[PDB]
Parts: sequence; structure tokens; C-alpha cells
Amino acid sequence: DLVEEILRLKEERNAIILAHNYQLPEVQDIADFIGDSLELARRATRVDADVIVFAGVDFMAETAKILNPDKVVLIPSREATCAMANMLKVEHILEAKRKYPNAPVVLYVNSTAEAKAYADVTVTSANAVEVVKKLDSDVVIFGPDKNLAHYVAKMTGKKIIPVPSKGHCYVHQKFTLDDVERAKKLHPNAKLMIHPECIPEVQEKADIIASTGGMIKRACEWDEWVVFTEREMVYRLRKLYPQKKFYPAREDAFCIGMKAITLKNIYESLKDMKYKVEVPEEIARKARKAIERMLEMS
Ligand SMILES: O=CC[C@H](O)N[C@@](O)(CC(=O)O)C(=O)O
Ligand code: SF4
Repeated sequence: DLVEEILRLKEERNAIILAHNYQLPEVQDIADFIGDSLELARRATRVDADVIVFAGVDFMAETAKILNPDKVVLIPSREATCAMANMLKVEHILEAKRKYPNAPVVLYVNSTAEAKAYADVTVTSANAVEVVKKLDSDVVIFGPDKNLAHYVAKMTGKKIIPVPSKGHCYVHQKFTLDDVERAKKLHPNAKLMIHPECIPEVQEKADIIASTGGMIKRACEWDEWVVFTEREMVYRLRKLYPQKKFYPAREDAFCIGMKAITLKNIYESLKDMKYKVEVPEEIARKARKAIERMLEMS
């Protein structure tokens, strides 16, 4: 029914469905590509599809449009939003730049297109340390996540100015040391894979620090993992590695923005060609330049 209807319209629209790793299992199951936001945007550049339906949040659909300006990019819900990315206002960047005019501005790929337009370079979780160590400055402005900034500071020794100072992801901030201790109590043979958006005392307990793309790449290093990220990641890992064991660190670690996406509104997205994601031409050019620079440095 709904699934066959989506496939019919996907075919008719010359569309591809890109689903983030935190998407509901039934959404991942009908997606053409599944991964993190940068992986998804880059996968779409492989084909001349006319339409992208982005099963994910606002900034990720923007990144797809930045790297695929020739595609119509749809987001099924205007309530699929990232709380962390939207804490960062342009004024935050400008104030830090005014104070430290020789410091490069680095934006985590989890950020608005508009923020990327003020960046000298973007970073992923996997390359942030290498890229920031390579930047030609001992002081770096970095946003929007203060916990990832703290991790980068510890690993590079550089002076990292987080913008905004309090920027963070509520989904990952809620993991505590109590959750680490419960994980080890219940699963003593497991290792801990921990997203760098978790708080520093939780990062310190990690066996690996990785965002979702790196969790998939490094899961080969052990056969049993407790997963410190949004709980739907556990479904993706179990599907890719059915011989291993994966446990959520907390079942109630959910991203409300990701849960705005449903099969029903993916269908309505295709039927009505909504909601079209718009990125201003000069913002996209400036954001593209920062993303391409990141690839040069990695
Ligand atoms: O930083 C990786 C980009 C990605 O699209 N978002 C994630 O960070 C998860 C998140 O949204 O916090 C990921 O690792 O999948
Ligand atoms: S999990 Fe956090 S950072 Fe990732 S999309 Fe949801 S709110 Fe944004």
C-alpha cells in the first residue's frame, strides 16, 4: 500500500530517497541511500535524478541542495529540524571573528547552510582533528557544538573558541556517567562507541569516539558494542553487522526532528513536490567552497 505507492511516485518523479541513519526502520527500508548527511549528499551527486526526498532534518537537506543545486530537494516536514544547528546565529560567528580576526572559522557539517557560508572550512567527526591540526593558526573558531569543540581542543592542543559558547545537542547531552556504568554493568564484554557530541566525561570513557559514519566503519574492531548515540542507530548497525551484538546506551535518546519524517509524509512529499528546500546562490557558493576545502585537507 503506502510502500508501493511511494515506489510508484519515486519512479515517476525520477526521485531518490536519502535517509539518515537515525530514520525510523520502515523509512530506512524504502530509502535508496542510508548514511550520514554528508555521505548522503555526496551519493546523490552520482546520478542525474531530478528530485531528492531527504528523510532527515533541515540542515541535511540544505547540504544536499548545496552539493546538488541542479536537483529539486524536498524535505517532507518543516518540523524536521536540528536543535543544535539552530542554536548558532550569525551574530555569534561575527562576534568571535571580530575578536580573533586571524582565526579560521570552522563549521561542523551539522550546521545551517548560512553558517557554512562564514566558514573557511567544514569538518566531519572523522576528520575534524586532522583538519584542525592542519589549519595554519593556533587559535580556531569552531561551531556549533561545544562538546565536539572540547574533543577537538584536547586532541589538537589548539585554542578552540566554541560558537555559540553553550551550543550542544540535547540528544547526546543527556548521556551521563551513570549511563556508562549501567552499560558496563549490563554488558561487561562490550566496548563503548561514543558520539563526540556527548559530554567530555562520557567521551573519556569511550573505546572509540565516532559519529555514525565512523561507528559503521569501526564496528569491525569488536563483536559487542553499547552505542552512545540516537537509539535508531542500533537498527542500522544490527542490519549491517548481524553477527555482532549492539545495545542502545539509552532507549530514550531520540531526536524529535528525525521523528517528524514518516512514510505518510514521504508519500505526500512526492505527490505534491513539497517542501522545496531553498539555499541562496551566494550562500551555496560560499558553503560549497568550505566543503570542497575540507576534502582538499583530508
Ligand atoms: O556528523 C555526522 C553527520 C550526520 O549527518 N549527523 C550525525 O552527526 C548524527 C547527528 O545528527 O548528531 C551523524 O554522525 O550521522
Ligand atoms: S541528534 Fe542532535 S545534532 Fe543530530 S539532528 Fe538531532 S538535534 Fe541535531
